[PDB]
Amino acid sequence: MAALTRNPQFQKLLEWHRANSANLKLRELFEADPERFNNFSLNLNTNHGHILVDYSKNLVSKEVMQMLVELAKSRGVEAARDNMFSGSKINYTEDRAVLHVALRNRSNTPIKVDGKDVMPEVNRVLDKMKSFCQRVRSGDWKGYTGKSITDIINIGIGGSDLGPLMVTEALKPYSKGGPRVWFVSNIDGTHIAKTLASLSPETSLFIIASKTFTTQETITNAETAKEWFLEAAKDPSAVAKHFVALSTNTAKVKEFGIDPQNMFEFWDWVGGRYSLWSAIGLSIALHVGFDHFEQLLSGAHWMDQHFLKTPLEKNAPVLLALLGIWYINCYGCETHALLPYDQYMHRFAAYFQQGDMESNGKYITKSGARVDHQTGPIVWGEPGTNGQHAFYQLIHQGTKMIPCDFLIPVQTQHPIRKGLHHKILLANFLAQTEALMKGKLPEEARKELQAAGKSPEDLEKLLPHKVFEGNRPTNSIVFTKLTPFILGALIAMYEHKIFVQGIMWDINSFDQWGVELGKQLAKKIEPELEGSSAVTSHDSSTNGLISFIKQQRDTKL
Amino acid sequence: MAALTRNPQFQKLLEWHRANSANLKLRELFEADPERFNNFSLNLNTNHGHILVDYSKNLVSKEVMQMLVELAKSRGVEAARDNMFSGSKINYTEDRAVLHVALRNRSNTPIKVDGKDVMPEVNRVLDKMKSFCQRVRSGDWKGYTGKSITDIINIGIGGSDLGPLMVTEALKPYSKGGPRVWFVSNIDGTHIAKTLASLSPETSLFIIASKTFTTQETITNAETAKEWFLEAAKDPSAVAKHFVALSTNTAKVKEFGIDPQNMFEFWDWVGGRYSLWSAIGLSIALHVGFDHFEQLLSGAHWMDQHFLKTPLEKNAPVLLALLGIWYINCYGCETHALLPYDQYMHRFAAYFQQGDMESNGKYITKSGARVDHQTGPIVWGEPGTNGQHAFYQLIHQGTKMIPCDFLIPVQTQHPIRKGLHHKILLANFLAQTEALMKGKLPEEARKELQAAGKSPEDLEKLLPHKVFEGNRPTNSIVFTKLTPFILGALIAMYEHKIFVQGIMWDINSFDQWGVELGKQLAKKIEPELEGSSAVTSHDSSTNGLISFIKQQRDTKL
Repeated sequence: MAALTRNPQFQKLLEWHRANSANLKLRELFEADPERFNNFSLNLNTNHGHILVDYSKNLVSKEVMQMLVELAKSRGVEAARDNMFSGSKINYTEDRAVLHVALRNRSNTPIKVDGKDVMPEVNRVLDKMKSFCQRVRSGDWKGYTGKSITDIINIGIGGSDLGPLMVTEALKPYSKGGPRVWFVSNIDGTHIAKTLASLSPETSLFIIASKTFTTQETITNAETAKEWFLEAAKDPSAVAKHFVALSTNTAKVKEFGIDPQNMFEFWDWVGGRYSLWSAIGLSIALHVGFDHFEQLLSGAHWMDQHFLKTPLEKNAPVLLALLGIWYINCYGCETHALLPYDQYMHRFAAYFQQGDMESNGKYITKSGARVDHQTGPIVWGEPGTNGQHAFYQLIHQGTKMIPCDFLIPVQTQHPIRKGLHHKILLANFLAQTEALMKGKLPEEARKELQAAGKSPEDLEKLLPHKVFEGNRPTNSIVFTKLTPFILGALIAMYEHKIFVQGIMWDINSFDQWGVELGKQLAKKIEPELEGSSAVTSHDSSTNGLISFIKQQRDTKL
Repeated sequence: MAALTRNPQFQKLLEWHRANSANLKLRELFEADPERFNNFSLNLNTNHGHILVDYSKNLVSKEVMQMLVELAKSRGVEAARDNMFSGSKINYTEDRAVLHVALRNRSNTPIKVDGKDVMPEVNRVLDKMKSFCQRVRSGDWKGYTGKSITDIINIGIGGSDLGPLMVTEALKPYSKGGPRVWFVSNIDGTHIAKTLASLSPETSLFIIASKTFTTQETITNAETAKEWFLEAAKDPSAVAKHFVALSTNTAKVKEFGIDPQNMFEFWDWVGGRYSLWSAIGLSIALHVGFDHFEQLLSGAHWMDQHFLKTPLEKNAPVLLALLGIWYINCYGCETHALLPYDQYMHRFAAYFQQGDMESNGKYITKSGARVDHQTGPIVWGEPGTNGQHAFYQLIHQGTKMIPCDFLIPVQTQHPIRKGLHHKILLANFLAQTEALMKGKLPEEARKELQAAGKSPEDLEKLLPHKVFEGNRPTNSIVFTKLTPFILGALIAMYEHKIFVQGIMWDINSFDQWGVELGKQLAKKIEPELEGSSAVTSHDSSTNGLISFIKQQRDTKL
């Protein structure tokens, strides 16, 4: 077996679930205990707003929470946490520290890797970013014809894209005075082509985000942008006015035509999917200003400290992690839905798809043994209220158990019509989790059918269709306002949830060996596509698809 | 028990699965049988391009496919289909026909509901759409100050939003010469606020899309739009130049105050999530032109005829549906990922979240029996290569089985850099499904680490992390080009897949009773948010969240 399944607190939890989970009914839990919301929620005061983490609509009793906390302890969560924060090389397959918490370490307390405090270099790069932001935002940085920059284009993939994109979308109201921001990530030529079509070479600045500066898709996109730019500028020396790098590869950066003074460094202890807090966040700082970027870091820092200092039983990311374990490893739920009731947060779920699924979509434990239990869930979702009219039908009346996190700011950035829209949004947010829990009893549905004038025959036929079984668990995460600080705290909360789950599963949340095979095979196929000759070097499906491609690419439609 | 589980062919399939499925190994299936691609793929010639549905990388043999086809026949798929197409009232809980196929019935063969041909009215509304599109696109239609329309704003949610949004995004290259299109859907005030901030009341035309014309989100948004408009125009007669309606509810439309000549009608047998083919597609037609809209309809019509006339064993939507059943009901896979390798198709998976999940997220059968088996899956995904660099780690090395459909056009709309970007995109599309199928054996990974110069200790430490178990099934769907015609055929293909699965589960794919309870509960909460008084009328969580909202809404941040 594996570490988790060999653990006796886990065996006890599993045994308790088998014997008792059928007895757990949300309706009954709330009816028996009017202190339930009080005892199963955390109202966090950050001094820059409150975050209420309401986990009371979960299929848990006091005893279940006690068992889960005991399990987190006996799986080494407290020790693993301290190891991360101290700079121990907890990314064990790559022998690397994991120090995204250093990037936002506002206290400046020394954090050592290999005996050397990392904070001077973190703060050096931050200072460089702040200086660059001043130059671009003020209009002092001029393009090749002497004009101020109006547009910033981040070119990057995965971690170099999703973070900056989600945060700039989420924090759009804080971007007054800032340049427009664009994100190019897909190798699909459509992405760069449609971005470039709406831009001027004179006033656009490109941020090429790649640690190694050899990332195929990113560098291809970058070179395409350079080609486009040089067609207009006709001067290789002008590239340095319009292209900067988030990288450590001085030589490749120089070769591209970028001034190495405009290379913004980060370190191997910064994972791609934990990188928005580093130089990778340069586009965020340009868009909303460095002051707001620091507020984002400070919120994350607040949450880092909460995670570090708080006893497990009242520790927000730990509790969220434990609930997930309960549903994944005891109930066997394959997915987790993230449902922010906020249009600005429309890319939040997509971001945590990488954050969660690339971290914890793993099957080998620290010992090298295969897991014999589930690990990370499939993460998905869309913002409310749109989801209600898309897929909540399945959540309410399907055959799947789907843990959902509902998120919403109390205060809206756009209180139009005296707050009418936000009142409706809030009411739907509250109503949906209430409905998921309560359902609708046959006696309730029967009376509704009778009042609608349904015949006894039609009533009988329709009745079961109108019943909602309920007992569907949710978390409600409510916060004062979606500010840079509060957004930073929320992202950090989920990063730490992911960390806790990985430790409990005995997996490495911080590597990504599963990307290798697809990369290797793609490199083999690339040269085979060119020309008319038949490709026979793969399985018949791959061969057959390539044949179709070669046959269909010259057809005029 | 339910119809499916009582079915003898289903119990036979399940028993075969129990006894034999562990012996299905894709790598070995392909080595043993050079004809595998040929026997497990459909190359469809539409005369307007080809669609290759390659299902060879599935965990199936000839025997499995034979049993699945036999099950489909046993479940009455052909009769159910014919009933749909002839206008039988197969939406049995609402006593309605289901005739999205009539909307695109290019042949104009009569289809009767209650003994009356529906086609004259379908075609009457199509002619009205054609005329309106010509007037707006030509610049002949003038706003209240006498200026041509530059922007179209679709206000609608769910079925009234996702279809037109996904199609206009997918068909963006075909929109040259058309007005800019905007979609407002969320009740969240952000959505309409940031849309209106970018518009002029003089040159904006709003399209209020609502089957019922009573949906709170849509009518609220519409009323906000009208107030904004009237603040500028100061003339109620001007509304008729700037607002049109897409609805089935004439009375409610006139009640809102729209010119009855500005109402584009559809019918109760048009489901919201099947409605882009109706008047609901007006924003599509305005954006890309009525000719391209007709091509979209014609593509769907082609696929309707394929579905209607083709033997089950060669019938694309039926085969896709059957593979789905195999994974859902035999393997127990909760999800289905849709992965189009096309940035224009970035909303394709979202569309089918509604389409699939709202249709088949059901638990009561035609007989009134509660299902005792799984129904519709959770549908999710992102376009390649975006999704690739986000979450494929979990698909390759997680603990979940995830059937994936990979989709790509052979011909790109933007063949930049002499096709370099599309070559890379295609190679990744191909490599990923090859990788998922083949994996990488311990001995293969050992040889790679051997060659990298890893020491015995370093090799042994890393080895298990580098192993890919493979045997992960995929569909590859490749088509000549994403034209309006081909897109129409692809959407209809999945609509019919959803239909077939529903018939097989004995559920009603065409109702959505699961939305009612959330709506009722939201109406109750709305007025309780007003004022500073404590709410005690709900469970303690709802009460507590409301207390939080009231406490937090006045805090300055």
